Amino acid sequence: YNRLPFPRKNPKLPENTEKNLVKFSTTLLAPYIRPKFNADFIDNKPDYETYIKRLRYWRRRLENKLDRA
Amino acid sequence: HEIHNEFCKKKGFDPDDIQDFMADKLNAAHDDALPAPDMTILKVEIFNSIQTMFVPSNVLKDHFTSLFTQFEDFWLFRKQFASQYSSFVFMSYMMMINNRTPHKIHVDKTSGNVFTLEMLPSRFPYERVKPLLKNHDLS
Repeated sequence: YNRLPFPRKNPKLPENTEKNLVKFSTTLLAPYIRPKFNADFIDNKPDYETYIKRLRYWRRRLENKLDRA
Repeated sequence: HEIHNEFCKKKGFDPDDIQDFMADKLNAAHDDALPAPDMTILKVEIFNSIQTMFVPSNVLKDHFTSLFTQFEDFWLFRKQFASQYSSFVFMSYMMMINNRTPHKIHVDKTSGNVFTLEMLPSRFPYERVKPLLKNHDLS
């Protein structure tokens, strides 16, 4: 996002990042991670703003989960 | 990076707000009726706005004074941190290793010893980028 993709009016994801994350979704854990991880790139959540917001939300929730271990 | 995150979360921030602030203030000047086509002056003024609004330049020193229960310990820690950071800067300077972000620099809070991980040198494919010449000083 800081590589100056555009002058950033309302950007969109490249196709290689989306194909990399749909590869990583099949290389994820099968039963319970995938139906929630897939619900965050099918519904046009990648637009370089809600994608990063989703990743920050998931990172914070995962760090609280791993800190309550 | 851990010390920076503790300082940011001790106040009402989180350090991705710095990226949001620089992105918003860098994107608010690309618009029409150009107030700053020069990126350097705008980058310097948002650097000063980050250093004043968000993270002052006394965070690391205040964290390490609050860390030790005596000033003898902080003074000896700083005396060893300066020498170990000098050795780290030499190991980063010689062999041309890459960007030393603050999550790649580790510090021992009982000695002052500084080390780093990801000690990968930077090899550029060009022979074209050089202040020195191409032909005479090296063949």
